[PDB]
Amino acid sequence: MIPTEEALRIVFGVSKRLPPVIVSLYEALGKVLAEDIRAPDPLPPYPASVKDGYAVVASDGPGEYPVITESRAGNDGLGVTVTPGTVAYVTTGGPIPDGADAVVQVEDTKVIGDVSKRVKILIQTKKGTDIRRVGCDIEKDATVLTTGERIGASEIGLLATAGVTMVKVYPMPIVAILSTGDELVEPTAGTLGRGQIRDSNRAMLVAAVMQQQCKVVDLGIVRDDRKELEKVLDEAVSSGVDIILTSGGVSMGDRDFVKPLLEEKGKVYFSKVLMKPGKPLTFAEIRAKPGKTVLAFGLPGNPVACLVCFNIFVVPTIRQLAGWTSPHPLRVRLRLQEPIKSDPIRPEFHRAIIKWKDNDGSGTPGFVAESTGHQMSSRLLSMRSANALLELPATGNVLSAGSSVSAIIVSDISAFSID
Amino acid sequence: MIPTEEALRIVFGVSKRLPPVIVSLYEALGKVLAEDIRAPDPLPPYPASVKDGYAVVASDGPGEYPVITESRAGNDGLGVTVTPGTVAYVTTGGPIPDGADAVVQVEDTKVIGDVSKRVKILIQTKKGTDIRRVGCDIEKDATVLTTGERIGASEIGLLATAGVTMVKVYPMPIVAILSTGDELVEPTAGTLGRGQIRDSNRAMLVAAVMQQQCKVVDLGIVRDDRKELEKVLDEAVSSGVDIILTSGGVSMGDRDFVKPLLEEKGKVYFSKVLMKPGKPLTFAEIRAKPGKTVLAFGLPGNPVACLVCFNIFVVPTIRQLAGWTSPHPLRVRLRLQEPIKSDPIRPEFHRAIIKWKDNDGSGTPGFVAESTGHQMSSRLLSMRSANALLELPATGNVLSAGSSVSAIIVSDISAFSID
Ligand SMILES: Nc1ncnc2c1ncn2[C@@H]1O[C@H](COP(=O)(O)O)[C@@H](O)[C@H]1O
Ligand SMILES: Nc1ncnc2c1ncn2[C@@H]1O[C@H](COP(=O)(O)O)[C@@H](O)[C@H]1O
Ligand SMILES: [Cl-]
Ligand SMILES: [Cl-]
Ligand SMILES: [Mg+2]
Ligand SMILES: [Mg+2]
Repeated sequence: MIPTEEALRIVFGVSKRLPPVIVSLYEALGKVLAEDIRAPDPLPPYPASVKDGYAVVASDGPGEYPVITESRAGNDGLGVTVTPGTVAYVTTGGPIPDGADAVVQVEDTKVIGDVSKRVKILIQTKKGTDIRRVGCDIEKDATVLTTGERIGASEIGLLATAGVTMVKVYPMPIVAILSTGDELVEPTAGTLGRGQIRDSNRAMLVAAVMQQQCKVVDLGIVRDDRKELEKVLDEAVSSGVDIILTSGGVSMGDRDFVKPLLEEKGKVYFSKVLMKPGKPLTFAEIRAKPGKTVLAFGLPGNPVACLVCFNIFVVPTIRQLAGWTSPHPLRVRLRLQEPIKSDPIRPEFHRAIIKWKDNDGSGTPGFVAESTGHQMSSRLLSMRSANALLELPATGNVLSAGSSVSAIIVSDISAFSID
Repeated sequence: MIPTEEALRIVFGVSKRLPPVIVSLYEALGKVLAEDIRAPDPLPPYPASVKDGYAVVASDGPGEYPVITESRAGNDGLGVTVTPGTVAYVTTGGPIPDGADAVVQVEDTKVIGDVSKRVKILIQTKKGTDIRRVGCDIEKDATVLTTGERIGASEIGLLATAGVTMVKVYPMPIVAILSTGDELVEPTAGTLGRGQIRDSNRAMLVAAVMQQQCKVVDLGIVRDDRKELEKVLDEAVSSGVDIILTSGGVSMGDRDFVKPLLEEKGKVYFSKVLMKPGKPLTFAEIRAKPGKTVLAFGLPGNPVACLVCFNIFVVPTIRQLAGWTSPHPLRVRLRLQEPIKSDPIRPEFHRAIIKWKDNDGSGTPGFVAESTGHQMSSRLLSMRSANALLELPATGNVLSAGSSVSAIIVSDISAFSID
């Protein structure tokens, strides 16, 4: 039995980033860049107006002038030179005609006459005012995005600015998922027979892998039969998947075949971890027959321990495979809203609902946590709405309300319900 | 011109939750529940062993006993009664045979004899030990999920436990997106002609709407022509979409038709907001010809102001339409890593890269922020990697390094890179 910190280190040491692929612009969203992106031209590529108004010769100053051209886009004002004593109408983003060196916004002007157009400039402007010089936002050949950067909406915007519609990125791993047990029935079952339960772990894990943006290979329910589980694992290993997730069949039962089958097919690095909830967790590396590596997690059958192990061990593995330079989850410090008894031997991953408060109890703003209640590993209601795992050390003492603890954030911090 | 707080309030007051729909189990992920979910049977539905070991009569105590049955699943041990002086083998999750009232884990036992099986119980156990009574995790008819609850992986697990494979939920709004401008070209363009730029806002907004899990209707580039924009808007309004996003054509230019076209098709609630970056932002409610409501955001053309307006005003609108009871973004308090000059008139949404530190500068853990640099509205590089918008009030003073500010978190807090 090893501590969770050592188990993570082993997983990180074994897990390798996947080979990069070439995807389309919208397929690149969520993925980590596998190449630098340089701007092929400047932004703006032409001197552009910041305002709707008039392009002027700044040294002319206030006065009445003829409007010699209008410039909004493309070739507007091409070949026209704004000389001292003249102006040109411009819209925001419009190219500045040759000779003009500043822009006066329309609110600082007044149109004069009926009908040949004439305008009164009402202020004294300075050279360069309200003009974006060539490349002031992005210089030609500047690096706008770099390898290792995760692509979000503004990064998609930067790729489109630079005219990149096919992107080199690290792909997401493909994950196979199966459940084990003679007691299981499909979640479509109505009336349950004696000694039956609905398979809940498979759909839970399929959903958790979908939240990580990975393709899922659903291998269904496998019975407690060594030859049948071996066949499904052999098929999963040769199918092309990167990660295999099983649940159940890893405790001390006489028909728990996951651990010995993974020892036979590949290298098992550990099978037991010092933690609450649970204990059994097999991690193995299998080489598929040529040729590639497949990572296997023999997750515990108890629903809570199954999901807690996914959150702590599988999520950073998916991220590492997908090329994330920072795969660790966000850890914050927070205050307890109620007392919690820690375990004397096992450090706990206590499920909690956390929120940011203007006063965390100590007079200053901060995160606070409420327990989800009874933490029994068979009680999936303890995972309901839980957005964090409080890391409670094995002191055996009662941590009182108001004391501070470390907490792992497990669900999108930007989707957090406010206080 | 109105403050951002009033503009949000108007948007919230106009925005209505969409009619609920019935979806499949995996389509329900990410969606808000539109009905309560009750367990049709208890969990476990039979008295279940917590351990791999032996089901005993607790009052027998340590001694040697015959193993009268084996119970792992279904009908194992049906009709067998464990009487005082006998035991039954059990695996974790196995049904407890009639008559047994406790379980002794296999580590507290020893198999005796060769071959009729016999086992030595090594401890004195207490009635009920290591048995999950019927319904101890979930009681029959208990409410496991309620209306207004967002479905994550554990909620999918709870639906599968309860045998629910078709779920009533609030759907995501469908969003139409278009760009405006005679200066625009597609992001596939190579060499740009004079007075041209690649359309970056459309792909940026498509990606931002994909991050919010909404279907996108891409309406392309529309030119600065009143009749053409009217036709595209009329087609978008009658297409069945819930939200229309345009960008550009909302400043003071003589060919900026978005605002007057939205005034003509529906009700414009506001067109100008006191904020940095930007100023123009049109919000309108259109009634489609029978019949349903369509919300329109005339977003600014400047890339930064376009995305900032999406993050602050469009994201909570999508969430409200999708039935979120808490659509507001997460706001935290944090310390500045460097000095920042606030504006004298406009409150700023200053882009920043934030992270949680063990020491935020004041000796206690907390969030800290670095500016993304120059905040010019034309500079999309100021949005690069920005996971927060610092809310800097309009005091005109220099906020020094180490001072505290409010910050809006705009990208998945659980995807935050650690310090
Ligand atoms: N789709 C777009 N992508 C990039 N820049 C844009 C887009 N639409 C408008 N702009 C720019 O944003 C500024 C304001 O646009 P407008 O309100 O149409 O004058 C101008 O500098 C435009 O060139
Ligand atoms: N797919 C599953 N869904 C729900 N419960 C499970 C699943 N697989 C195993 N279990 C339960 O988890 C516990 C441990 O499983 P095992 O390691 O196979 O003994 C038992 O109580 C099982 O009935
Ligand atoms: Cl436990
Ligand atoms: Cl601005
Ligand atoms: Mg089992
Ligand atoms: Mg325009």
